Amino acid sequence: YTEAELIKLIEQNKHLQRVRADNCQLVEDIVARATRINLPAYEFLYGDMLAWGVCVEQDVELGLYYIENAAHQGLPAALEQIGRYYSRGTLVQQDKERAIPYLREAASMGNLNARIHLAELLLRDYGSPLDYEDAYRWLYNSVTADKRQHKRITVLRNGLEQRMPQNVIARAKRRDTFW
Amino acid sequence: YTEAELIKLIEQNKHLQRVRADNCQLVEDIVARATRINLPAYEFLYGDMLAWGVCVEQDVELGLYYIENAAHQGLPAALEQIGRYYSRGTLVQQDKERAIPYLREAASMGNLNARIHLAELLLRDYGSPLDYEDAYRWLYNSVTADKRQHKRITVLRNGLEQRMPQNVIARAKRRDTFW
Amino acid sequence: YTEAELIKLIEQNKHLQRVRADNCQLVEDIVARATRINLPAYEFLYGDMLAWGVCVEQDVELGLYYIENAAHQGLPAALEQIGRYYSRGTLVQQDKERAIPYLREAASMGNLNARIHLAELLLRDYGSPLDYEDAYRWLYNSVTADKRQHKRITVLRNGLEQRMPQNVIARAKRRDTFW
Amino acid sequence: MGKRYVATPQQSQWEMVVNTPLECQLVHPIPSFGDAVFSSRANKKINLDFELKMRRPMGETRNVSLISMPPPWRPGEHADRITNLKFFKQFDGYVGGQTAWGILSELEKGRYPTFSYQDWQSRDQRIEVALSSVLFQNKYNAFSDCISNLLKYSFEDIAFTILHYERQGDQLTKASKKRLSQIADYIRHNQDIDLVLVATYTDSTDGKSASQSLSERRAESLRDYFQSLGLPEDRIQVQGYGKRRPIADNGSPIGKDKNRRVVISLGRTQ
Amino acid sequence: MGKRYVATPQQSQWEMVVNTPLECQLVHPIPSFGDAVFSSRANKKINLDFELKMRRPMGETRNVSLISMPPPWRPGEHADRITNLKFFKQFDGYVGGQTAWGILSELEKGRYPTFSYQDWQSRDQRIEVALSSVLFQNKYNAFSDCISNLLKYSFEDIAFTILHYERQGDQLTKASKKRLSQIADYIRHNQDIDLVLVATYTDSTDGKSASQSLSERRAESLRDYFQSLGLPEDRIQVQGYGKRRPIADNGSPIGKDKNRRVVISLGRTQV
Amino acid sequence: FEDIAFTILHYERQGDQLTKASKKRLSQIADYIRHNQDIDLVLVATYTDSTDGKSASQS
Repeated sequence: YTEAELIKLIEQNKHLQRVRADNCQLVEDIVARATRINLPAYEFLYGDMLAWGVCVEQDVELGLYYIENAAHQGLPAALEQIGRYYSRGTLVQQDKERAIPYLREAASMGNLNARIHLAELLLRDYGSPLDYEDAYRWLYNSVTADKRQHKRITVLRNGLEQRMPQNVIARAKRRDTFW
Repeated sequence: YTEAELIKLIEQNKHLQRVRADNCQLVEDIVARATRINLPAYEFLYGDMLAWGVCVEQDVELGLYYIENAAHQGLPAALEQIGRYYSRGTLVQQDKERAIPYLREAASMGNLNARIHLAELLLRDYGSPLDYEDAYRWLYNSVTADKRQHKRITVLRNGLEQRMPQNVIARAKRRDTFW
Repeated sequence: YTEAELIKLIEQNKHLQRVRADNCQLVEDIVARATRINLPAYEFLYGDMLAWGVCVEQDVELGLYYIENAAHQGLPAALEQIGRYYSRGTLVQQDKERAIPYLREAASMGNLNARIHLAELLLRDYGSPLDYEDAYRWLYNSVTADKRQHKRITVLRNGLEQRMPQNVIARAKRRDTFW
Repeated sequence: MGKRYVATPQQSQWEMVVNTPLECQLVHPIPSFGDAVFSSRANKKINLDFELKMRRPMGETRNVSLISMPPPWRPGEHADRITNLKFFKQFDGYVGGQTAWGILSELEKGRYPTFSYQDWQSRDQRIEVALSSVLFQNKYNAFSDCISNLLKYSFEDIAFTILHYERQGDQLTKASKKRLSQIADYIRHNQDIDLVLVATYTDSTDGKSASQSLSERRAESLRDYFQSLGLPEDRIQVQGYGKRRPIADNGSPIGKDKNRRVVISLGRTQ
Repeated sequence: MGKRYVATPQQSQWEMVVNTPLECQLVHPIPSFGDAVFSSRANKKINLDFELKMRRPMGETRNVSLISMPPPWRPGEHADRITNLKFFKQFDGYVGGQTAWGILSELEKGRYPTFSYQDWQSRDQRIEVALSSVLFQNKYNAFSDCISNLLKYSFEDIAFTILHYERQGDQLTKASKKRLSQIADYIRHNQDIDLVLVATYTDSTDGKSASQSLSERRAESLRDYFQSLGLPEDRIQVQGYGKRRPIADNGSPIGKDKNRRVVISLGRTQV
Repeated sequence: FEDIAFTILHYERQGDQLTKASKKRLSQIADYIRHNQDIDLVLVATYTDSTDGKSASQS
């Protein structure tokens, strides 16, 4: 795999499906690239392979370690995955308040899933109003092509708007924000 | 055209008719003389040609610009034309109080049309009594051969006389005034 | 086209009709001139063609991009185009107060349509009563041969005057010279 | 109760801020509200502007009532309704024409001109603003004196001037010298005039070289005169066009005198 | 007997914190509670913010009642109900529009603007927060003087400017000089701008080389001027185009006047 | 400490300076560090885009 294709597959959540479609012929290459070169895309892929035990044996601790290393280097999907693992209690002990920072960082980097999940957590009182602004900002200038996700984003935006004054809302809609 | 003949045609308001009678064969010469030599008679002629769009295309701004240049150099007919354009709202936004100075200058130079129009504007309260004297003076020693215009001038003179004291009237009739 | 020819075509809102008449032979010429040398008139023409799909495939996003490219150059017609698009909601979300700053620059450049639309928007309460003086000045100094446009400018001037102290109207009517 | 903005006799003061032959400005500070400014300018017509300048700008356009209320120290006198104005949003209140002179007159009688309207900044409640007549008489006399000493022409009346020369000599005619004196007065009293354009040109009687020499000598004399008024040399522009560009029919005695002329054009920075 | 936060006549004080042509700020410290801040800023339109800043932030979003209560030393006077606001969790209380001017007006009349609400930090009991009108009038006069001296335009109004040059020389027209002076005032007082694009053009009178040289000359003159205004060199990006890229018909003097232009674009990022 | 322990900052397209938001976050980090004496380790991992050459990118 090239790095760019692996990154794009990671963002679409089809890296595991692709590796299965290859009948797991590149497993040795993935292991070598992740463990030795420390390529964040390959680190995330190897961590997901170890964690959920596809082809390779199921080693939850080591898989989470390599996912955390991909996050260390800063792969937004890795941060989002760790955040949703903490928020939903998948392979880890459920701690939404611990999930919040990971999701916040992934959202700040540009991960739409992280943005939606963070807004949902905040609307359940699992954070502080001192986030709403940023979260609202991140939900404001976000472009999606899925009508279902678009409706969900609009609903979350209105839910956040019902909780901040006009001063803060004005400041949020009037800031430089990208990704 | 010679300069003197063009000036006399301008004073009679037949320069455009003459140019039409020539079937617009000297248009290039008119353009060259106005734009390059800056001859006030040709500047006024070119401005009228551009403004009302005869033979040449209708360019109101440029025509008024060249008329204003003819006025810059000091052609009395140009000043009178700009004044009556402002007073009647022809090709410009109607502002009689703005028209007044142009008409006043043209009248002071000797333009009979400017004198009559200025007296008419003053008699409609579109100026100040501090003009009447001069205007009255300009209407007093003015010689016309048209009986209709002579009657109009006499009427305007009486209208101005009904508004100034005997002191000012005496001073007005007793001053050096020409053209 | 040379460029002055193209500019004159643009000012008369006939450039797209001109390109249509010429049977779409200028397509690649326009594209190359717009995106290679960045000629503002060619940039505006290309943006218009991309916007409405004239002799090219329609591309609203890039069309507006090239219209903006022309506007930031200084073209009076691109600025008015951007302001009118923002005010009408054509090809973009409707936004009057965003429109006004664009219309102001085109009006200051001499664009009559920008002046008229700026006056119409200000009389509709889409700007602070601090843009009234400039709009009135621009309309007051406007010259036109179309009696419909003349009457429109006069009516808009009266409407603007019905919101100003008349010490501001007098200030709008003052000039730095006799002309 | 209501909010009434007026200067108490210990606070009331009138000032003549601008006292020049080109402008007069009488200012009455209304405490906690702002200023009341009467301005008269050099012009051919009678003009006075009254501006109620407010520290906090006008919130919305409101109908205003102008009354001539008697002061407290005048029992038994009733109030006279003067007129109804309109104060506009984000603009100072303006009264002009005969009503501004009437405000000055009501102040001369010892009364209080009162503007009453509903203030947007004050929860849409009715407020009054009064002009005090205490210490008004002396400043009204000074204002009348300055109005007496105002130029009877404005920048519009002199910005373009055409002067004529005598048949023999380098001197202007009598009327042209009078107009040049008017121009010099306005220039010497106005510091906002930046540009002077001089375009001398003569009759066809002399030779072309002679015409150019006469025109240039006249232009240089006028440039030196304009320098004498205090303008820097980088502002004055002078050009001699000789016997070219005739505005009148050369050959007639009157036409040649017409063409023997100078154009003086002023330009200000308002 | 509930909790009432008000400054006693000996404790009340009003201060002008920010007094600049870009912002005016008036602060009333409410003892044991926090501050009440009136902020006005340079803009094309009337604007006033009232912010009730609390030492202990708002615990829950609550409905707040704004009343114009008479002070104790005014017997026989009833209280005027002004409005109902909503104070939000962990955000400073905000009042804006005509209601903030109404609070200032009720203070100008010797009354106490009182906000009443249920406090989360107080076992959900009703508490009052009042602004004292003692020593207010002098500072209200200073605040209104500051408001009168505010610039009548904001950054949005100077972001994109097309200036014009005269036919002879390298000096800007009168209107262009005025607009440049406005830009200079705002920049002098703000200096936050991070992108200053100065693209100069010329008419078709001179040759290509001469026009390019003149345009670059004027561009660098403007760059030096903007540096003198205090902006760092890195933010300024000047570019001369000479006779290239006309916007008007160079066949008329009006077109040449339109073509001798300079485009100054100011850009900043709030984030 | 949970909100700032991991931070990712961005650089401008041309130059060696951080963006505005990245400088703001760096100021937040500096405040927390200057007020907290218990912070022992700082790990910094800069890396750039592919536009420049590999040696240039490393430099």
